[PDB]
Amino acid sequence: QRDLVSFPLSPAVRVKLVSAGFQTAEELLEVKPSELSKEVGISKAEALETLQIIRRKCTALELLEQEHTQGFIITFCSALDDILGGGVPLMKTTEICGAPGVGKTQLCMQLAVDVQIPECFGGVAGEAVFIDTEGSFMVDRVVDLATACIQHLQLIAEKHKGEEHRKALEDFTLDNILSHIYYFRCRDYTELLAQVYLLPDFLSEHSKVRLVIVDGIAFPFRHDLDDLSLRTRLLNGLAQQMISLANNHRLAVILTNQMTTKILGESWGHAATIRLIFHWDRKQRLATLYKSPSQKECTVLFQIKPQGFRDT
Amino acid sequence: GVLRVGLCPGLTEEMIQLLRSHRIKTVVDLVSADLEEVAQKCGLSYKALVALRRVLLAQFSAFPVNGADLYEELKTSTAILSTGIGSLDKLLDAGLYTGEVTEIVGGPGSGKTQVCLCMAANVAHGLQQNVLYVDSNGGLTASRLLQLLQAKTQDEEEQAEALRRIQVVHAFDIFQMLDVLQELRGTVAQQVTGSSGTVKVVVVDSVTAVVSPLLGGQQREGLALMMQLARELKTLARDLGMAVVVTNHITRDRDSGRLKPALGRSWSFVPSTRILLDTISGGRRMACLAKSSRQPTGFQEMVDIGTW
Amino acid sequence: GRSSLKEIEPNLFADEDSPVHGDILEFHGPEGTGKTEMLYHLTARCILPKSEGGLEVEVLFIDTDYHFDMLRLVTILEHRLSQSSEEIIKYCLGRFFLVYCSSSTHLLLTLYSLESMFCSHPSLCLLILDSLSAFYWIDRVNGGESVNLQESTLRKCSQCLEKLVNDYRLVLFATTQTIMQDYRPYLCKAWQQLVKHRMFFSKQNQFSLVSRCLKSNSLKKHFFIIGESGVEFC
Amino acid sequence: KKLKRVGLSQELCDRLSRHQILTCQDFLCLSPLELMKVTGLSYRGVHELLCMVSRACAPKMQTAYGIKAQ
Ligand SMILES: Nc1ncnc2c1ncn2[C@@H]1O[C@H](COP(=O)(O)OP(=O)(O)OP(=O)(O)O)[C@@H](O)[C@H]1O
Ligand SMILES: Nc1ncnc2c1ncn2[C@@H]1O[C@H](COP(=O)(O)OP(=O)(O)OP(=O)(O)O)[C@@H](O)[C@H]1O
Ligand SMILES: Nc1ncnc2c1ncn2[C@@H]1O[C@H](COP(=O)(O)OP(=O)(O)O)[C@@H](O)[C@H]1O
Ligand SMILES: [Mg+2]
Ligand SMILES: [Mg+2]
Ligand SMILES: [Mg+2]
Repeated sequence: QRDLVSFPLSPAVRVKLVSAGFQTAEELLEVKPSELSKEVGISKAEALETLQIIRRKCTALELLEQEHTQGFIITFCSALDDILGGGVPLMKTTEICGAPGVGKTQLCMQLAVDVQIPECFGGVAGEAVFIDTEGSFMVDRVVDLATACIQHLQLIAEKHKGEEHRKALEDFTLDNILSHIYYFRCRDYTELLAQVYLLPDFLSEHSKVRLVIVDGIAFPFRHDLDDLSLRTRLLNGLAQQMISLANNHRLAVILTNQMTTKILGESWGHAATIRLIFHWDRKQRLATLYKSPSQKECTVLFQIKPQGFRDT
Repeated sequence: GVLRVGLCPGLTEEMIQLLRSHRIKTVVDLVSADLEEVAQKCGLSYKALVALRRVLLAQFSAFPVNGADLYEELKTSTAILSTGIGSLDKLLDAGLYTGEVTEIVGGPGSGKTQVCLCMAANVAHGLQQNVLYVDSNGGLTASRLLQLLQAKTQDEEEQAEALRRIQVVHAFDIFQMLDVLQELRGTVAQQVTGSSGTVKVVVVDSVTAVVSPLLGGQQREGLALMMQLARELKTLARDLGMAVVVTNHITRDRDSGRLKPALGRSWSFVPSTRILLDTISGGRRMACLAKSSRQPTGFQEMVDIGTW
Repeated sequence: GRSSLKEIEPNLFADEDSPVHGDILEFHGPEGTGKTEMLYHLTARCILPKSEGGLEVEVLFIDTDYHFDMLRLVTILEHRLSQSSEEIIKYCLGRFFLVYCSSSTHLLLTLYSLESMFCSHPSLCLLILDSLSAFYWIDRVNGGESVNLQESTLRKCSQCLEKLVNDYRLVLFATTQTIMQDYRPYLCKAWQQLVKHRMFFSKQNQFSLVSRCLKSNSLKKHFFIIGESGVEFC
Repeated sequence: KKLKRVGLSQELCDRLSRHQILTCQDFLCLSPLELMKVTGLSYRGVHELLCMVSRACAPKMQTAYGIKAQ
């Protein structure tokens, strides 16, 4: 027996059904939509929708194999990759917290460039979606990072001579790289909510996208007279929606957060699967894995060069 | 509910139509009605109505069970499941009890997912019993499960077999969660005698993750949905006799500065057992009983995530 | 004959020496304040043998929270017995009855069917309803804006409970939950009009109990502790 | 942006205005359960309505190549 309150019916139709004596879904299985429309005072369309609603996995080994074949996204920082367990994983949410200037945006652009590295070189060969909330996204910097990555791949390819590396490097080009980055600019909380609502439809027809970036979880102007929009958004708007997006479409969601800057709601601390805090110590950048379900807490070094994120 | 053909023997279309014409539509109306007045109307035998009432009552009504019989059955059908952590087993008096709801409460990173995965690994390998893990926040990772397993045995084949005994489900909203739990209930209903499989532990990671966004405004639909989820968990635990672990957040009130669960007063009555996890590093957590029916509350001892 | 409320619990009902001819009492308070432990205390005082200071009368427990713990009651019985043994515990549990109800409609049907139970057990004098407010929110949501529709089944349950209490000179103990910000009544008036004695539970181990008697409006305060043996009044 | 221009029916627009819900911002700031209560639609219907309203509010997709191409 399945109680009617457990189904996503309209409240008015459920009340009408209960007033007519119906309690469980098993009692609505045989009734015809026309008969139901007269037994209780509802329209034909509502009866059909009600009947549709009423009528409507993998072990851990399969998931281990899936996460083995499915790769990680590298960031060209060896220590950060090692502490992360290989790189930014797929089917998870990763929040990068820290004060402004630590390098949260540079890592996002580096990952956008790095999600397109061909599989034969160990990459994922995917495309990126960049939802920019602050307007910090820059294209010339992405050109610099893409050129650096192409130089690196060319340098490695010499060892294997004429194997698949030759053919793979032909497609991996600056223009083809830049044509695989889809950019959205959400100016306010309403637009952000709308675009988060519309993302699944976009992805259903862009099955080659493997990385979604929300650079900015709370808008920078602050002094939010629109606190209600922030409350509704962080309320399931970017905890369940993005985890479902990451799992159904098998991609990685990266959220940037300026509010938490030291080692935005009491429930927002439980949202992201992984939390990395970027902070200054002794006038040098450090990355701390504050929260993670698979790696112990650790702190490592990193720095920013003209070629992008790199080790010290 | 609604009177229907085939609901119980002796129901005919003409009898149902007469009763409905006389404002008797449900079993509640029939059982609670003055059957003499109904019988003299509709040209229906009074004895037939009496038999119908008796059959419906005996069909849709719960019946009492003597305490001695219940003691006998529970003496053999109840089990304590070691969590794989010695100190936590000491807190719980040998660990989880089947047939009840156990909640683990704590802040972000307090060790709720770690405890859930430790229990999952210990059940899959130590007991070789199937586990169902309902992940709502992406916490479960297979590599962490294998890492925990390798600390128990170096046999690769046994590690793979253990990894095959854990089912993973994704449910990111309340309706998906309810569907998954009802599917599990139906599956157990089919496999009445199933023993080789027949998952015995259900972990629900962040019941809060799905419940919390249903609460807001003056509507009470969210409260009803949370209570329905509580009913689903309670029937899974008590009726089917399995251990049910649920993860929930913690909160602190502006005036009431003590620590408490996060889903409100009505939820506070739901769990039978509650373990609060607190921090003073990577490990070194403190655990205490915040709610129990067999022990005093407030006793705290230490647990280390790094070691286990 | 029927025992008095003073005999059942001489620490809370010192001035209730009159024999019971149909009495209804409510226990109210937040979670973990000892309501179910008080129910265990009364159950033990009833089902224990007269040799050990009990009344030896049967008890019916209706569990809508599914929180009843047989092990806890068994250990309480073992601690309260001078010569604890499995057979004596089994005899004591033979006077205890338990029913599980999953919904308000299910509870109403069970109440209608309990008429035969009460007829066939003349010694059954205590009726416990743990969390009468278990289905409040679901029924309220399914009723819509009409208060008559929200309370319909609980109103019928209250009328059936009144008839059961009056027909057989029973003592009814009903537990309710503090779900909305001392005492904020929320159940249907049909239930409210029946309550004669109300008790409020508070935490400080150390527990306190405030008794309001609507028959005379008298107010009283009591203190007690909970240990391995159950409740013990200070 | 008023909800009539989004593409909602007049009856639904009036039913919403009875609750002081008149713009896309007001509609979006409400949760699915609140919208289900206000509008009388089901969960999937409320989500279709949310998608309809957000298509009138969401920004336009661009490519990095297009941004570089000026
Ligand atoms: N492989 C590991 N070895 C040792 N310690 C680890 C390991 N992986 C994680 N940890 C520790 O466990 C912490 C993670 O705890 P856990 O995942 O149980 O959090 P939680 O309280 O359940 O969080 P949330 O409620 O947000 O899901 C990490 O911060 C680190 O302290
Ligand atoms: N063996 C024991 N020794 C000492 N104290 C105990 C023992 N067992 C239980 N307790 C204490 O007795 C309390 C009993 O309270 P209990 O949970 O029964 O209250 P309640 O009012 O029925 O709660 P709820 O509304 O949540 O069901 C326990 O919280 C614990 O504090
Ligand atoms: N071409 C470059 N070479 C080296 N460092 C750079 C270059 N461009 C920017 N940076 C440094 O990288 C940092 C980027 O910070 P940013 O990504 O904006 O952090 P956040 O995202 O936290 O605001 C700047 O503080 C700047 O000093
Ligand atoms: Mg930036
Ligand atoms: Mg977790
Ligand atoms: Mg209790």
